[PDB]
Amino acid sequence: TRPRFLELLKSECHFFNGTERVRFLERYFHNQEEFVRFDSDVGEYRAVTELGRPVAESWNSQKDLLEQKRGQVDTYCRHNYGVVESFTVQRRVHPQVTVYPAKTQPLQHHNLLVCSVSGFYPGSIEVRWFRNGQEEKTGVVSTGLIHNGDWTFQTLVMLETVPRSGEVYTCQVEHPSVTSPLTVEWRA
Amino acid sequence: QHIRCNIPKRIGPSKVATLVPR
Amino acid sequence: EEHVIIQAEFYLNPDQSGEFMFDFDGDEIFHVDMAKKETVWRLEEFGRFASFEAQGALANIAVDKANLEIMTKRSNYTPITNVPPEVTVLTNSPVELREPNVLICFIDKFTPPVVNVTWLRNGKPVTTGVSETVFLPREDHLFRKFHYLPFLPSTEDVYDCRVEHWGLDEPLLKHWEFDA
Ligand SMILES: *[C@@H]1O[C@H](CO)[C@@H](O[C@@H]2O[C@H](CO)[C@@H](O)[C@H](O)[C@H]2NC(C)=O)[C@H](O)[C@H]1NC(C)=O
Ligand SMILES: *[C@@H]1O[C@H](CO)[C@@H](O[C@@H]2O[C@H](CO)[C@@H](O)[C@H](O)[C@H]2NC(C)=O)[C@H](O)[C@H]1NC(C)=O
Ligand SMILES: *[C@@H]1O[C@H](CO)[C@@H](O[C@@H]2O[C@H](CO)[C@@H](O)[C@H](O)[C@H]2NC(C)=O)[C@H](O)[C@H]1NC(C)=O
Repeated sequence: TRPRFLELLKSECHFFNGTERVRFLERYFHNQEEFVRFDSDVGEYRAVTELGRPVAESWNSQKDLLEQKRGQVDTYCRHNYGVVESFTVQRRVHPQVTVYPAKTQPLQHHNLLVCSVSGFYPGSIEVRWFRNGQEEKTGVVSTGLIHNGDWTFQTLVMLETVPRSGEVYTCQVEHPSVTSPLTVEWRA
Repeated sequence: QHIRCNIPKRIGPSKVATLVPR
Repeated sequence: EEHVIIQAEFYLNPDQSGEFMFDFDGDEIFHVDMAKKETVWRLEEFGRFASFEAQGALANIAVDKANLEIMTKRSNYTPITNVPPEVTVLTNSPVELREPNVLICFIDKFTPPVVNVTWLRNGKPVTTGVSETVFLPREDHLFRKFHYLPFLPSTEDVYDCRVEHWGLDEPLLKHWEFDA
């Protein structure tokens, strides 16, 4: 309808090796345009665009403000990591795995073997297809990693193949929730 | 057990709200 | 980076709408319901592991709105450019007849954070058990949003996620049908 005006604020805390290395960023946006920001690596505000120059100047002259911002990596970032660590960083949900035939064309018959991996967390995962014990790579297609928006992920890794009597297929799933690769076999 | 929030800085002292352009 | 926690808030005019939420590696930990001044955790169990004073988010929004007033003036009132969403509809897991599942409508890469979303079954609106998330952040500073609809798979039911955005020339619909 009418013209809209959007103001955005993001306070970011980036962690490397737990809280050993932490980086704080306070970023101000206007209509998708970041104009000014504080980066703990610099210790003061820096304009990102023309609009932010006068802002950076005014804020930077207030040392008491800069001191408080310089302490966020500790009293904000590390502090919050400590609080949510147990149910976020350490959260682990085993994946459910199923293998089933599918068609790349409702016309003919099944010529696609789908390895479905769902309900897992974190998102980091590895899926490999094996035919008669040998990894297959050229005919693999996937939906890629899919986020469900509810602290779970899923992915479909499909093998383009025409099953023949006697063949044995194997889907192998590697994920942080388990200390050994999970496998599901399918026999034609 | 308490999550803290980061507090943004006011760009100016103006406390005026104006109806955005049509 | 092994992990990232983002506190994201925004205010929009003339809609006068604002949101405050915490994101962890792309997922939402909680958001604040402005009107109720209550902390809404994404997963029920979280409220037993931590706490957040919702009152603080209201104070933050007040500042963000004040900054919007000033920056709208200093930027000579240049309006935000509409960016149309990309919609995807998929199920929570492989579908099986008569086995409870969930349809998910994933709206991504759009701005401003305003959209009309409707779940349609066989062409008729459905609201039974539908849920949704607030507007989630992206690294490119656009927005993401999820809509859910628990359903009972059948070869007799067709579904569509109808999405409306000011950057879209016409209502966008995504179809889904059981694969028999
Ligand atoms: C990874 O982070 C750890 C801290 O969590 C860094 O420090 C190590 O800390 C452990 C005990 O917490 C000590 O036993 C090690 O001696 C520390 N590292 C060393 C050899 O100084 C660790 O350095 C980080 N990893 C790297 C190499 O970046
Ligand atoms: C947006 O800012 C620009 C430049 O600051 C304005 O451009 C012209 O501004 C002069 C006065 O400085 C006016 O006399 C002209 O009518 C403006 N021309 C146009 C239409 O760009 C511009 O007016 C500002 N946007 C508006 C319409 O408020
Ligand atoms: C969501 O739907 C509402 C209601 O249909 C849209 O509001 C209407 O927008 C049209 C412009 O195409 C106006 O002519 C009407 O006057 C509006 N109705 C009223 C009174 O609000 C709204 O634009 C939609 N929002 C989005 C983001 O698509």
